[PDB]
Amino acid sequence: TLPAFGFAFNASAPQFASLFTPLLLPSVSPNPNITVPVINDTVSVGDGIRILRAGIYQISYTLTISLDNVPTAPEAGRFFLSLNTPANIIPGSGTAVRSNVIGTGEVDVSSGVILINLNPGDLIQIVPVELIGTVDIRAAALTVAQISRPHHHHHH
Amino acid sequence: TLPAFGFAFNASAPQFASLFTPLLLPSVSPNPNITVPVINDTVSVGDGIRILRAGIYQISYTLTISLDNVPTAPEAGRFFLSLNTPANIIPGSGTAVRSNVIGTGEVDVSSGVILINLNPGDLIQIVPVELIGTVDIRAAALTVAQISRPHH
Amino acid sequence: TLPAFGFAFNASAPQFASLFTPLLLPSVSPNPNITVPVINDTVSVGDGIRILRAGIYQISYTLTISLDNVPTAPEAGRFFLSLNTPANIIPGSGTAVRSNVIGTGEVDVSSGVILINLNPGDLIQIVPVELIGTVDIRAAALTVAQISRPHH
Ligand SMILES: [Au+]
Ligand SMILES: [Au+]
Ligand SMILES: [Au+]
Ligand SMILES: [Au+]
Ligand SMILES: [Au+]
Ligand SMILES: [Au+]
Ligand SMILES: [Au+]
Ligand SMILES: [Au+]
Ligand SMILES: [Au+]
Ligand SMILES: [Au+]
Ligand SMILES: [Au+]
Ligand SMILES: [Au+]
Ligand SMILES: [Au+]
Ligand SMILES: [Ca+2]
Ligand SMILES: [Mg+2]
Ligand SMILES: [Mg+2]
Repeated sequence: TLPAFGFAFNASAPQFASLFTPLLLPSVSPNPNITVPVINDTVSVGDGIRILRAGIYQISYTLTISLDNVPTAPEAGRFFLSLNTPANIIPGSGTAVRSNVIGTGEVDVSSGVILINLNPGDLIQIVPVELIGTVDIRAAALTVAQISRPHHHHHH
Repeated sequence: TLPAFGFAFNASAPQFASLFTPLLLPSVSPNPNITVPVINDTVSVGDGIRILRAGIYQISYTLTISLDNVPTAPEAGRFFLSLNTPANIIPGSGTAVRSNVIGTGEVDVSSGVILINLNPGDLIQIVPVELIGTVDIRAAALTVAQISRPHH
Repeated sequence: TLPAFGFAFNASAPQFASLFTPLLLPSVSPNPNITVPVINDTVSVGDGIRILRAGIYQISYTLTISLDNVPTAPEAGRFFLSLNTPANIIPGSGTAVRSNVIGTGEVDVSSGVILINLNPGDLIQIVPVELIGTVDIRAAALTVAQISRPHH
């Protein structure tokens, strides 16, 4: 039997960040040649990944932000991964972008890899928790993969 | 059997970086609702993770640093994962913050994922290897997960 | 019997970035104490990892760039993972360094972790897609690890 996993991403539909509003992740099919859903025993709900199987899971994400200091400066954001509800942020999952010294252009940020116990129905999402100016998100991607079955629970 | 793994983090207790001093990682329970230790056949020793089972592992870490160019400027830090001793740095595990490159404010960094053979008693730690100014670490997290039993 | 994996890296030989030129990754043994190739059912070809076994994989990379030397005023570099051909860039695999100051030392970037269905003969490489000024790459590492046998 296969590990549970999913990969949901945006590489085509820019979005403006909004405080505690999960980022839109409309695609699950990253292979440009053999284009198939990279999903097993998870569900992509358009703005995140829902867990169906209890277990220990690695979760992580990336964003691309277009920085131009327009219409206002500076343009800055802080993002986390959330469990179930947007304010329910997960430690270790911070990313941050600021236009103050980098200047202009697309900037890419990547979270670390968090290991966390998840249960059926758990919803993982990327949420902005602080914003200054208009944050133009040109790409985002959420990665969920099952490291192991529960290590203290028979079914959990 | 169950893959060996550990997640050791600090989200509660800011620390100043000191050269070749492992970062403090007091917590192992990241889920804010069902709070349980994310530890199987590893030990969280308080400033890193000790390997109890030989195998291939994926190792990675994160840091949050507060840059403000006070009391000295610029503020800069370079960090790497260490094996057993702080001088024994692991390739591909490097992170950096430089206030003259990225500007002041809170910055998050993340290492790549390192695939490495590890043996019982191996201690994985996050160490600063270069510090300019007083480097204020607001958060840190270390990730260790077995991907395979020893291939050879 | 064991998951397919490869770790190919450069900790030793600096290279200049060129547009759509895969980075050189000459080493497969990261453990400084017990130096063994971290390779199982993949091939390190010198500038990437070739897949031999169909499956779902996690792929990611890291680079270190030196802003020392490089007198050029603005320096910027954007990189992706490519599938088979350098122009065939994989979504979610972006990295970027953009500095308006030099002499600031080394800075590290890390991609996210992409989950992707790969087939035998597939070649994963790190490619520069945008370069402003001269980009001195002082280190690079590519991580390939199988997550699952094919699911459909
Ligand atoms: Au499983
Ligand atoms: Au987009
Ligand atoms: Au939906
Ligand atoms: Au559990
Ligand atoms: Au437990
Ligand atoms: Au195992
Ligand atoms: Au930077
Ligand atoms: Au902290
Ligand atoms: Au081995
Ligand atoms: Au190098
Ligand atoms: Au200048
Ligand atoms: Au500096
Ligand atoms: Au497939
Ligand atoms: Ca990363
Ligand atoms: Mg703008
Ligand atoms: Mg300060």
